[PDB]
Amino acid sequence: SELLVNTKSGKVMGTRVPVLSSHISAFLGIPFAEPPVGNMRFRRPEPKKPWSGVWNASTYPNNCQQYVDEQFPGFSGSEMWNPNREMSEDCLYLNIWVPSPRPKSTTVMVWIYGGGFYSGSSTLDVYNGKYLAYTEEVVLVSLSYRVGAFGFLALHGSQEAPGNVGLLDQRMALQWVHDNIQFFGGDPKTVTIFGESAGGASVGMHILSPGSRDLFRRAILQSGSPNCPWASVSVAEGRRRAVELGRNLNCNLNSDEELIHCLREKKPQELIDVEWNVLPFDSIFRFSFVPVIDGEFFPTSLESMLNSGNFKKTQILLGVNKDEGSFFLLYGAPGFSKDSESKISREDFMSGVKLSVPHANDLGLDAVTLQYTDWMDDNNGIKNRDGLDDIVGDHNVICPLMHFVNKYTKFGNGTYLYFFNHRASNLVWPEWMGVIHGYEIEFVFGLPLVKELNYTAEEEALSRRIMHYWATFAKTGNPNEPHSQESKWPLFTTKEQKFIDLNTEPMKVHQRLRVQMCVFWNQFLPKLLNAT
Amino acid sequence: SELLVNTKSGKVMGTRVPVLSSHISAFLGIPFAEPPVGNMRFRRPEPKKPWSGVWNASTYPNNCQQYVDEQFPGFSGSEMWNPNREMSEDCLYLNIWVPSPRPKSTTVMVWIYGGGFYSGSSTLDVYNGKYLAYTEEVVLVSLSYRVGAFGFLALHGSQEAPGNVGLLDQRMALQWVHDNIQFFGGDPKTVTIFGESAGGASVGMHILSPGSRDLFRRAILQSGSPNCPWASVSVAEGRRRAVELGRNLNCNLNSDEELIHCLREKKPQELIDVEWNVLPFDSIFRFSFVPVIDGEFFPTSLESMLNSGNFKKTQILLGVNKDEGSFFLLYGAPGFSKDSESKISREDFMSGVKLSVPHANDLGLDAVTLQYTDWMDDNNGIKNRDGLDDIVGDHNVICPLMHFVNKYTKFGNGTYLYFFNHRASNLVWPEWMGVIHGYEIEFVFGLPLVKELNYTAEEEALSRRIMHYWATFAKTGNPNEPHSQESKWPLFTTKEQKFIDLNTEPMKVHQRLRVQMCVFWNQFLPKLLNAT
Ligand SMILES: *[C@@H]1O[C@H](CO)[C@@H](O[C@@H]2O[C@H](CO)[C@@H](O[C@@H]3O[C@H](CO)[C@@H](O)[C@H](O[C@H]4O[C@H](CO)[C@@H](O)[C@H](O)[C@@H]4O[C@H]4O[C@H](CO)[C@@H](O)[C@H](O)[C@@H]4O)[C@@H]3O)[C@H](O)[C@H]2NC(C)=O)[C@H](O)[C@H]1NC(C)=O
Ligand SMILES: *[C@@H]1O[C@H](CO)[C@@H](O[C@@H]2O[C@H](CO)[C@@H](O[C@@H]3O[C@H](CO)[C@@H](O)[C@H](O[C@H]4O[C@H](CO)[C@@H](O)[C@H](O)[C@@H]4O[C@H]4O[C@H](CO)[C@@H](O)[C@H](O)[C@@H]4O)[C@@H]3O)[C@H](O)[C@H]2NC(C)=O)[C@H](O)[C@H]1NC(C)=O
Ligand SMILES: *[C@@H]1O[C@H](CO[C@@H]2O[C@@H](C)[C@@H](O)[C@@H](O)[C@@H]2O)[C@@H](O)[C@H](O)[C@H]1NC(C)=O
Ligand SMILES: *[C@@H]1O[C@H](CO[C@@H]2O[C@@H](C)[C@@H](O)[C@@H](O)[C@@H]2O)[C@@H](O)[C@H](O)[C@H]1NC(C)=O
Ligand SMILES: CN(C)c1ccc2nc3ccc(N(C)C)cc3[s+]c2c1
Ligand SMILES: CN(C)c1ccc2nc3ccc(N(C)C)cc3[s+]c2c1
Ligand SMILES: *[C@@H]1O[C@H](CO)[C@@H](O)[C@H](O)[C@H]1NC(C)=O
Ligand SMILES: *[C@@H]1O[C@H](CO)[C@@H](O)[C@H](O)[C@H]1NC(C)=O
Repeated sequence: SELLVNTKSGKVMGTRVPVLSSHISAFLGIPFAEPPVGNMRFRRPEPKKPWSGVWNASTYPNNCQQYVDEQFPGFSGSEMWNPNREMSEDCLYLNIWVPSPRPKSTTVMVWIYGGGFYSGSSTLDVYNGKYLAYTEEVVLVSLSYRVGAFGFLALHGSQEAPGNVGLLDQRMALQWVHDNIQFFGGDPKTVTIFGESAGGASVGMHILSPGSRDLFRRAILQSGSPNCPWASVSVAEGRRRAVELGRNLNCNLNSDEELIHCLREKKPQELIDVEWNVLPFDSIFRFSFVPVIDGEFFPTSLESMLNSGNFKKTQILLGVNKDEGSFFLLYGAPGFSKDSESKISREDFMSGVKLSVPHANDLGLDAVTLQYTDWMDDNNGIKNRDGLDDIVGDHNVICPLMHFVNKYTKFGNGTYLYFFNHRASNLVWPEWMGVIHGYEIEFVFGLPLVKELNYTAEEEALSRRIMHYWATFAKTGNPNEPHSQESKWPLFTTKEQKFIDLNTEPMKVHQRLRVQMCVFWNQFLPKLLNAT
Repeated sequence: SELLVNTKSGKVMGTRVPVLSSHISAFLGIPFAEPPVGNMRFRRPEPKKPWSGVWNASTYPNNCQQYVDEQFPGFSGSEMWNPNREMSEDCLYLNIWVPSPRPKSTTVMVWIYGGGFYSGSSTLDVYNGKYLAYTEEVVLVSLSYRVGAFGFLALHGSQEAPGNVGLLDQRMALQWVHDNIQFFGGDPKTVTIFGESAGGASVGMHILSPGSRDLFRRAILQSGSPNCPWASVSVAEGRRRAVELGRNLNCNLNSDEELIHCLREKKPQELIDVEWNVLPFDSIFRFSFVPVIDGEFFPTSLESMLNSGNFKKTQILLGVNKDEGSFFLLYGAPGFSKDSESKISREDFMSGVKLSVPHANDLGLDAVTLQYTDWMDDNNGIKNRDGLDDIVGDHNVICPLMHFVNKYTKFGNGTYLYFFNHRASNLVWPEWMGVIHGYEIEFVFGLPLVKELNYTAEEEALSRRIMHYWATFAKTGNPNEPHSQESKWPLFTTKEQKFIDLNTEPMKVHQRLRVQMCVFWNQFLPKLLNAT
């Protein structure tokens, strides 16, 4: 039977699922680790103990414990990112979508979800890998990993809560794929990791981390890169926050053993209820428990690794969206609302700048303000609104990724860069939010192919282009098909720095994605803050 | 006889001069002070001792001792600014152009020449006041004043070389006008001072200085304002340079008396030969001996006076040219030449920035560079060239004048602002130099009316518009004639900040002349350098 597969861990039984009036195999909720429960909370994951008999892999697994957004109850734009399954600490599972008939040795793609390291699920509608598996004839894997304190509490020097264990979850899932995907028709030699937001940052972190480098061939990073300021913290910072969490729960702080014991006795929701209280600044686009720069997962600082060329050298494909900042301004910045144009006053602009750049001294704030203010028309609410959007997106996503790109490309074996700037015809969010952080994903997973979802024909076409790029790149290291009459997506070179717009218009090629602003964020401002 | 005039100092005999095939009276080389010679070098000027008999005022007076530009021997563009008469320490004279027949009580305009406080002459072709006197029916006066060490050596606390004596020359000439111009048909109640470059800065300095305020009604400032960074120095800086001059001439430095005695024994040319050696920085658009902020001529710092409203409250008319920087880059900055396009490399750009902003620390240089570099195309020589031009003009002229304007306008009785951006059809300088510092003057003095000088008809018309503006403003406080079908040159208000282009195209009105760049120069950069 096509739905029965013997892996080194035991037999698994999947399910036949429909897709675009055809069918493929699906194996949902396969365990790649022991459940990290009780005295294993905060610890590194252990490999799943093999099982006899058949694992029922016909339903999605539980989602990991996490914050649940209830800002807009019942609003699809908001709810589409929340857990659709029940939450559990027992959550280290992966899902596999296999074509039918089963292939022998084909290209593998492994999805790492986003959610700012505090949230995320392998099981969301928007990450249903059947469309991609079916259309591009690839084995699509989506892994899971612990988020929040559960995955990233970091008391360095201790083995009970070392930090980064969420990233170790990810790696173990990749180990399992390396070891077992051949039984699903996957080719372990040709595995591509891809992710968005924290998943994109995670992808870049597996490129950097020596322990992870050998378990994949290529990488795709979507609106995330390992050097993003929200994506990691020093071990001293991990320590401060870990203790501050403990302090918020009236824990005994006299030692690491006593603090961890206290944090382990708690019900998960008691940790989630105060998670956000530990941030050291009044900020946006910052999350409480993120990867620590521990000297283990990362031999040295991210920046020195990028300079030295200390990272996996292969092909990468990556890019960003037109309006990466808007989501975070809506939630955290005064002046912004879901149901208004959100024209921003003088006062709310200054507030939003402080919030966007929490380490910036008075002078740093003047510098940002000077960069993003139209002085001809400096009290226009639309320009103020759009300026903050750009500030947040440039600082947190675009300019960090552009630094990564310029650094990686000096040593890598091929880079392809995109700017996704199509606003979906069916987008539930207001127009001022633009091309939103996260909303390229639905195109990458083929949702525009499903006709009851209400996308345009031009949008179906765009999704097909994108899926084919992604797949063809996973397979060959180049998103272009050798013959196509369609114009070539050019390589990104240090010298010419070419990228493409991804939208419904015929492909236009550009150069130097946001150089001026990114010179400010990457070179000038840091140096400004260092001199003060 | 129309050419004989009794003044409180004695009778003077002028000359009938031709002008646009008509004639008017001219009184050239009238003394307003004692010759500041011998033991009076560096001292405040004394009033001219009255004389019996007739003063022959039929020829131009000597020019004051000064540096002579010989960068381009015989080049009219260069030579037009050098002394056309013999140089002498005996140089405190003024010239008067009177209409014919003599008026009874008409509007007076008093020209204060530029030259960076190190040079200048009342007697240059380009400042021939006959065209203006004749066309607008005004009494036109041009004064003179000591430049260089001779006029601005500043050993504060001593009375032999107090500093600012050049400005006292200017004031005494204005005293003389106040006292005696009625005899020439001038109205002392309606005297307008106007000047360019250091003359414009001088005009603004007489607005600020209590001792000068009562001697004029209105003011025009052309490409100069009192707060320009090149226009003044602290008393400690005046002292350092004075001593450094002395040191360059092997003078005894044991005291002020001994140093001054040494400097007084020298032939003037020995002081001029080393004048430039005393600048404390490798710089451009900086001059050795300029007005000191002495607490006497200026009761307090320029900035606090502007804030408090401590200045004469009246009408002002002022503005700047499109390309104020080019002249100085040609002379001082590597890469720039008279006979090339002067496309500027990476290296020469960085050099020019250092030269343009001599007090700027490393970070200050990055900040300027970030502001003026097109990062899309950052190795284009034309953009590099044009960027430096803008840097120099914005920093030294436009942005200082815009600060003055915004500050003055809060307390003043009417401001009118212009941007002169017409390049003369007959300009001898190369095209890359643009609309050059100083080249609006010929329009203000009516040279486009003289047909053998080779200006266009459109240029004659522009000169007539400008002369009429200048005169009509001198007369009424408003450059607009009440009835004219021609569009009104609007008032500059704090709120709307309107100005006009001055060129051959039909008048267009604009707002906020270079806000963005001037926010950088006036607010951000200073604050940056203060925090470091
Ligand atoms: C593709 O396009 C189509 C057509 O353009 C989209 O159709 C939209 O879908 C909505 C429903 O999703 C539909 O409008 C509904 O009509 C029903 C009957 O006429 C209404 O009963 C219903 O209202 C309920 O939901 C609202 C909350 O969202 C409430 O405001 C309202 O009070 C109703 O809520 C009730 O719910 C509880 C529990 O069931 C009940 O006990 C109470 O009575 C309570 O009041 C909807 O208005 C329209 O046809 C379309 N509307 C819009 C705005 O587009 C289709 O959805 C698209 N496909 C996709 C996938 O998006
Ligand atoms: C208005 O427009 C008109 C017409 O368009 C302008 O006319 C220009 O004027 C110049 C002269 O100014 C004239 O060209 C001259 O022609 C003479 C005879 O043909 C030449 O002898 C003369 O050359 C001398 O000057 C040059 C230096 O500038 C030298 O390169 C050259 O070697 C000559 O120099 C000599 O000088 C010494 C001393 O006298 C002598 O002993 C030596 O022999 C020595 O060699 C000129 O070329 C042209 O008609 C026009 N040229 C240009 C470039 O425009 C008119 O000038 C305009 N009016 C105004 C006010 O600008
Ligand atoms: C495999 O499981 C299918 C659905 O499983 C459902 O969820 C799991 C967690 C259990 O609670 C189960 O009882 C639920 O039905 C079944 O429909 C299917 O019959 C199962 N097949 C086999 C061979 O075990
Ligand atoms: C007035 O002066 C005219 C020109 O003066 C000339 O320059 C002065 C400095 C003397 O050097 C003089 O000798 C020169 O001629 C004379 O042409 C004119 O005749 C003089 N007129 C009177 C009435 O004195
Ligand atoms: C409860 N608190 C303090 C916070 C603070 C910041 C936040 N930022 C977000 C950013 C994006 C997002 N998406 C669903 C895209 C959801 C959230 S939820 C959220 C909740
Ligand atoms: C001899 N040295 C050291 C210098 C230094 C700087 C200078 N700057 C100028 C600027 C403008 C100008 N004009 C005639 C407009 C002439 C000069 S001359 C000059 C001479
Ligand atoms: C990638 O590597 C191969 C050989 O290792 C080389 O020949 C090829 O040109 C490289 N391509 C790029 C874009 O670096
Ligand atoms: C100038 O002052 C007069 C009275 O002193 C006043 O009425 C007039 O409106 C003022 N104009 C401006 C532009 O300030």
